[PDB]
This record gives sequence, structure tokens and C-alpha cells, in this order.
Amino acid sequence: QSVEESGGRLVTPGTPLTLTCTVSGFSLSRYAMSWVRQAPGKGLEWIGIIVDSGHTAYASWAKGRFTISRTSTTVDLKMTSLTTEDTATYFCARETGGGAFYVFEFWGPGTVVTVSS
Amino acid sequence: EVFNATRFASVYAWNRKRISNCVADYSVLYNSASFSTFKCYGVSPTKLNDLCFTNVYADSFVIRGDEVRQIAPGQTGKIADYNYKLPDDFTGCVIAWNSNNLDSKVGGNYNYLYRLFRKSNLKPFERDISTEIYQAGSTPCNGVEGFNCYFPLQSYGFQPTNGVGYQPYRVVVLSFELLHAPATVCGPKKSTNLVKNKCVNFNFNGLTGTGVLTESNKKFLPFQQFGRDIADTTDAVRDPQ
Amino acid sequence: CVNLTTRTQLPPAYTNSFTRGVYYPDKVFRSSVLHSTQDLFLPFFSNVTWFHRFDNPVLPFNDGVYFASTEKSNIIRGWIFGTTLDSKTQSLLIVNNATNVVIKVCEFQFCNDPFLGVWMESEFRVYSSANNCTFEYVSKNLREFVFKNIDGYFKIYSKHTPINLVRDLPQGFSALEPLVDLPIGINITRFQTLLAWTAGAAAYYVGYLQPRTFLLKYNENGTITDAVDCALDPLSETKCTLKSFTVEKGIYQTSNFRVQPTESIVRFPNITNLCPFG
Amino acid sequence: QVLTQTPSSVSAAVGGTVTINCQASEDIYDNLVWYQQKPGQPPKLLIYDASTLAFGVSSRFRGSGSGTHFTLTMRDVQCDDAATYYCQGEFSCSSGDCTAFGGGTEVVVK
Ligand SMILES: *[C@@H]1O[C@H](CO)[C@@H](O[C@@H]2O[C@H](CO)[C@@H](O)[C@H](O)[C@H]2NC(C)=O)[C@H](O)[C@H]1NC(C)=O
Ligand SMILES: *[C@@H]1O[C@H](CO)[C@@H](O[C@@H]2O[C@H](CO)[C@@H](O)[C@H](O)[C@H]2NC(C)=O)[C@H](O)[C@H]1NC(C)=O
Ligand SMILES: *[C@@H]1O[C@H](CO)[C@@H](O)[C@H](O)[C@H]1NC(C)=O
Ligand SMILES: *[C@@H]1O[C@H](CO)[C@@H](O)[C@H](O)[C@H]1NC(C)=O
Ligand SMILES: *[C@@H]1O[C@H](CO)[C@@H](O)[C@H](O)[C@H]1NC(C)=O
Ligand SMILES: *[C@@H]1O[C@H](CO)[C@@H](O)[C@H](O)[C@H]1NC(C)=O
Ligand SMILES: *[C@@H]1O[C@H](CO)[C@@H](O)[C@H](O)[C@H]1NC(C)=O
Repeated sequence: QSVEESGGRLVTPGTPLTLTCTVSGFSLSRYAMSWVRQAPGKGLEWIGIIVDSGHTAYASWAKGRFTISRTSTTVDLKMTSLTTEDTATYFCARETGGGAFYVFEFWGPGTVVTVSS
Repeated sequence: EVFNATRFASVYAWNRKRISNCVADYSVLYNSASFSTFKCYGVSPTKLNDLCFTNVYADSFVIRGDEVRQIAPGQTGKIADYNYKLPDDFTGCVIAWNSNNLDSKVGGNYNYLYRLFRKSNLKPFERDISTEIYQAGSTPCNGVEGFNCYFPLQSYGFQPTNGVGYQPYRVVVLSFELLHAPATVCGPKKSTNLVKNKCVNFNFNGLTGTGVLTESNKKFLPFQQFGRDIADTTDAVRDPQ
Repeated sequence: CVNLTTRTQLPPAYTNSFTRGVYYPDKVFRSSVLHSTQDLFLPFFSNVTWFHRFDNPVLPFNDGVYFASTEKSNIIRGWIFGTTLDSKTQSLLIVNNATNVVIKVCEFQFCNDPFLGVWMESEFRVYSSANNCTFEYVSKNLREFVFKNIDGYFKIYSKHTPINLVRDLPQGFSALEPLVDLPIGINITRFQTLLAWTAGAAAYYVGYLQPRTFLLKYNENGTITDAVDCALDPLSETKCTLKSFTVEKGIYQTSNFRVQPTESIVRFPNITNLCPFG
Repeated sequence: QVLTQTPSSVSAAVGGTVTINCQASEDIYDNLVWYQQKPGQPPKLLIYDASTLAFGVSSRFRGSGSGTHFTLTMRDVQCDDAATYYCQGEFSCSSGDCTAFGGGTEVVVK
């Protein structure tokens, strides 16, 4: 069970970007993918989660500017209208088993998305 | 119609159904693996097909998935002390299983309620239906909704994105009792094949004995079962099957 | 409900029970053997009450009832049992309506004059309330019945027979076979009949049972043909002793005669040596 | 809906013990998990359900607490335990924003 993702780039504010998290060694339709982010030197923040069935959930602080999509082996999330405070490190975490949501036992390498001029 | 029906009630209005004049079969209940939890107190479920009870009471309600541990004798909690209380010497058990596929909605199933406030703990096997607003201040609330007048009941946020503990679960509890009345509800026991003309050890509804069960055209016996002789000897018996 | 008072007031009449009221005590089969058993029976040549005009008062239910009825239009419908009949205690119910047999053990709220009204039946005013029920069930000529209630079992024995008589209970023998065994634990002390404007000429006899010993005769096919009461007269006791229906010439010993005490006396010496205590 | 961790920073010797308290603003029963995040490394699940140790972790980490108060204590902390710890627990769905993370605490061993 190895989880990895990539897509970190330097973009201007307001420019959409896509990060793709790829599964490996397990079935995606059985476990729930979730995204967490942390600012440099700051605490963990929760972005959203997708369940194995396909339903989506988000966070109030996100205000509903993110979008989580599912497919064969590419759990991808897209945002719109980025600000200058979104420079952080993004993560996609795996679950332990059926159910037992919000456990986050497996983690990826981690990718950094920076917004500047 | 009790374990899986199309409409189940809330915890504060649990449906109670009397099961009587029934040839109960708990073996199919045991062999069913679709139930998340199945454990009984006082009587082991293995030999439930042997004991006979005068009446059976079944209560059905839907609670939170994590709230299943409170439904037990000697358990203190929120739903236990305000919705459903069991006696310490309760006879029977609960059977619960996951039912998210029907009891959870994407927008939130708000058709189920549970009580959060009451003046005092309710006695075991008690129902409370009054929706009076629980007061906590000095001035009478007089039923007017507002500040310091808390509504005793709230709804569950049953959604597919909730965790396993927060997922909806269907709970059915059966109870047994014994009193000064003939027993009516128990298992059907079994029945073997019939072998004739050989020395066997028969058993016809308590007619314990041995002999060769030859075929005889004794008489009509329009409604009789046994057959006797000058002494107390069961000369002939009538097949039950 | 509805009160009807246009009934002439007459004392009940009486009739000899003759040799009626013998039922199969158990479910065994015997042939060509005389069996002597003890059970609740109706004594031979007893005094059976006779009712009628409509008559349907509340009668005691101590141990049993030999309920007989001769009719030509089946005016009698059913029965009602219980102790208080005011929803304070459980009460049984039986209605043999045009549909089927209806049996219930709900706690009813009866009116003082239960009855039915009727060609088409239209009036049903036997009870007003029915709540906290427990049990349910659906199932020229004389229809005689025997009721019992022992170990919480409510047994009913029934038998039908044709008769050319008009106003006499036939002098003959007819065994009664079991019908149903209700496993309901009620303690019943009183009961009342039911009837269904129009007035029908119907009458129903009532007898009472008590512990007695009988000598029943089973024929080749296992059907009871004759019975001998064991306390009717000196001759009947002799037949019990020899276990035969015919007794040869001679002198036989049957039982024992013993005088019973009348009054009890206790004597002690003159009460003296009283403690002063003053 | 609100998760608070105290103290923000705490230090102890190698032959010492420290306590970390994470309190939930809502009743969550026993649904709370802990993580340990080394600098520059992904966090590692340490305790789930607030009382069950994760696979492959040491027995010197223990958790307790139920309802709204939870406590995690390290016994005989080594120089390998210098990292940051976070508490996470569900907050229902209609009741709270799914799940929120705690503020976290920093542990340094001299
Ligand atoms: C039928 O008769 C009974 C008894 O004669 C009536 O019951 C009485 O009702 C009055 C009400 O005015 C009470 O004061 C009595 O105490 C009742 N007596 C008994 C024995 O119940 C009943 O009301 C009558 N019903 C009709 C429709 O006439
Ligand atoms: C002293 O006590 C005795 C009892 O021990 C009293 O005797 C009874 O008194 C009552 C009340 O006067 C009478 O009704 C009884 O009839 C008396 N008993 C008998 C057997 O006659 C006696 O009266 C008391 N002495 C005084 C002066 O009151
Ligand atoms: C009992 O059921 C079996 C099942 O086929 C049948 O063969 C038999 O005739 C039945 N007997 C009675 C008395 O109903
Ligand atoms: C039956 O009772 C009536 C009324 O008291 C009486 O006249 C009659 O003699 C009685 N008959 C018998 C056989 O007891
Ligand atoms: C119904 O009858 C039972 C008999 O035990 C009794 O306990 C109960 O209180 C009764 N309830 C009502 C509403 O009459
Ligand atoms: C039988 O029922 C009567 C009702 O009149 C009651 O008084 C009595 O106690 C009952 N017997 C038992 C053993 O419960
Ligand atoms: C018994 O029934 C048979 C039917 O064939 C009949 O012939 C016989 O007479 C009956 N027994 C008696 C004692 O009547």
C-alpha cells in the first residue's frame, strides 16, 4: 500500500491548478481518500474527504472552492481563485480498512504548492 | 416483519410487538451472519430452541451506530437514561446490524429523533411520548420556544460521510418471561424417519418405550391417539406425521 | 347499549336430566372393556334448570356447564365469560355469527343487556370497548356442550343429534367428543348466553358438574355405549365393585358406614389462681 | 467543532514523563486519534480510538479519556520522541464540520 501524489507548481493568484494522487497496491473503491494541508511551520488543516462509494465532503473554512474527483487510479483535487496565503504542503491519506473513517494511517511523500508573483 | 420492515420507529417511540402462538426458530437467526452483534445474557443462544416461554416481546428502534453499547443491563448513558432503559435482570438480548444503505441520506436523514432532556431517569421498560419543552430557568416557559427553554428531542445527522460510529444502525431486542400460564412459544424440536418391524426405541410425544412398530388395522380412532389394554399398557399408537 | 324490558317475569322450570352428559374423559382408545374413572361429570337424573320469550340472566360457573339447546332457527349465537366483565379483568368471548366462529380474550366493556339484532343481521351491541387483547382465533336438533376450566385450559365438548320430540329432553344415551382446548389462564366464575324486531321460540337447558365416579362401557369400535353412575343407589354401587353391568344372585359388600362427629367439646378445670395484677 | 491542545510546549529529561491533554468542544464518545510528525516527515498514526495502540508503535505511549477530555502520556521519553503531536477526532456531520485538527504541541528532550 503505497500512496504518492505530485503537481506542486508556482502559479499566480487566481490561476487554477490540479494535483493528482495515485494509488498503488490496493483497490481504490474500498478505501476513502482525504486531503490535509499544513502551512510552513504551522499546524495541520483538513480540506476534504471522498468515500469509497463516491460521496464528497468538504470543510467550512474552504468555503466550497475545492473539488474532489474520483476515477480508476487518480484521486485528484482542483481549486479555483487561489490567494497568497495558500502556499502550503498538501497530502493525501489512506484508511486502515472498511469504514473507520478519519484514521489516516498511510501518507504520501508530500507536495508543496506556492503562490507568488 | 420485525427484523427488516420498510418502516422502523425512533428510539423514543420504539415499537413493541408481542410474539405469541408462534413456533419460533432461532437457528436461522444464529446462522445469519448479517447481524453485526448477537450476544445474549442469562440464556446462551445455542439452546434457545429448547426452552419454552409463555410470551415473547420484541422492541425495534434505530439509534446511532456508536450508541449501541448503552442498550444493556447495568449501562449508564444518554439514550439509556432518557430513551430506553433495560432492567438489571433482563431476559433476552439485542440484535443489531449496519443499515447505512437505507437509513442514511446524502442530504441527511432527519426523520429520526432522540430525547436529550428529562426530569429524571425512567424506569426499565418505559415509554415517554410527551414533547414538553424542558425548562431550566425560573420563569415558566409556558411552551413558548426561546431562550432557556430547551427542546428535549433532537435529530440525527445520518449521512454517508459520517464515521462508522455515527452511521445509522437498526436494533431489535427480544425478551422472554415465565409466569403462571401455559407456555406457547418455543422451538419445533425435530422428527426422524419411521422404521417398522424392528426393535426400536420410539418416542411419540412423550410415549417413551421400546417395541416392534408393526402395521395394524386395529380400528378407526377418529380423534384418539394412544391405545390401551386391560392394564396400563400402550398397545397401539397413532403416527403424528 | 340497548335495553329490552318487554319480557314476562316467570320462575324457572325444572326437568330431569336423565342419562345425558357423558363425554370422552381422555384421548385414549379402548375396545370391549369397562373402564372406571373419576372426573367432573353431570350426575344421572339430576335437576337441570330450564330457561326461555327471551331469558338470559347471569348464571354461576363453578366447575362446569352442561349447556343444551333445541331450536329450529339457531337463535342462540354464543357465550360470554369472565369475572367482572367491566374491563377490570380479562373476559372470554365466543360468537358463532353467520361468517365463522370468532374467539377473543380481550378485556371488554359489556353493557348490562348484551344481545344481537337481525333476513339480515344488522345490530351488534354486545360490547362497547375492546382493548388490551391477548388472544385471537377463527374456526328438531339438539346441540349440547360441556365447558371446563382446569390448569388454565378451557375445554369444550360438543355433540349434535336429531330428535322428533318438541318439548321434552330425550331419554337416551349419546357420548360427547372433545372439540377445542384453549390454553388461556382465566379464572371464570360467571357466564351468560347470547341471542339474536323478531322474537324466536328458543329454550336452553343448564346443568352443573361435580366430582363423580363413572363406569363407562366401550364397544368394539371404541365408542361409549353405556355408563353407570357410582353413587345413585345401592344397586349402582354393586356394579362398580364387580366392574360388570350384570350382577348375579347373591350378597355383596360395597362400602363402609361410619357415623361422623357432631359437636366438639373442650373441658379444663375451674379457672382459679388468677394473678391479681392490681 | 473546536479542538484545543495544552500545553503548547513542554520539555522533560530522558528519565521523565510528560502529559498532553486534548479537549473536544462536543461529545465525540471515544472517536479520537493521535499522530506524531517529525520535522519534514509525514505524520504517523500512534493511537486510534484514544485507547488502542497502532501497529508497530512502542508500548511507552498510552492514551485514555472519554467524552470530551482526553490525555496522552509518554513514559521514559527517549531522544527519538522529539517531535510534534496532534489530536484529531470526528465531529459528527450535521453537528460539526466532519473532522478538525488540533493546534498541536512541541516536545523537546534535553
Ligand atoms: C340500561 O339499563 C342499565 C341498568 O338498568 C342502565 O345503567 C344505569 O345507568 C344510569 C344512568 O342514568 C346509572 O345511574 C345507573 O347506575 C346504571 N345502572 C347500572 C346497573 O348500570 C343503562 O343506562 C341503560 N341503558 C339504556 C340505553 O337504557
Ligand atoms: C386498677 O386496674 C384494674 C385493672 O388492672 C382496673 O380494673 C378494671 O377497670 C376498668 C376501668 O375502671 C373497668 O372497666 C374493668 O371492669 C375493671 N376490671 C374488672 C375485672 O372489673 C381498676 O378499675 C383500676 N382501679 C381504678 C381505681 O381505676
Ligand atoms: C404433514 O406434512 C407432510 C409434508 O408433506 C405431509 O406429507 C403430511 O401428509 C402432513 N400430515 C398431516 C397430518 O398434516
Ligand atoms: C328439582 O327442583 C324443583 C324445584 O325446587 C323441585 O320441585 C324438584 O322436586 C327437584 N327435583 C329433583 C329430582 O331434585
Ligand atoms: C394490560 O394488561 C396487563 C396484564 O398484565 C397489565 O399489566 C397492563 O397494565 C394493562 N394495560 C392497560 C392499558 O390496560
Ligand atoms: C383467579 O382470578 C380471580 C378473579 O376473581 C382472582 O381473585 C384470583 O386471585 C385468581 N387466582 C390466581 C391464582 O391468580
Ligand atoms: C364398528 O363399525 C363397523 C363398520 O363396518 C360395523 O360393522 C360394526 O358393527 C361396528 N361395531 C359395533 C359394535 O357396532
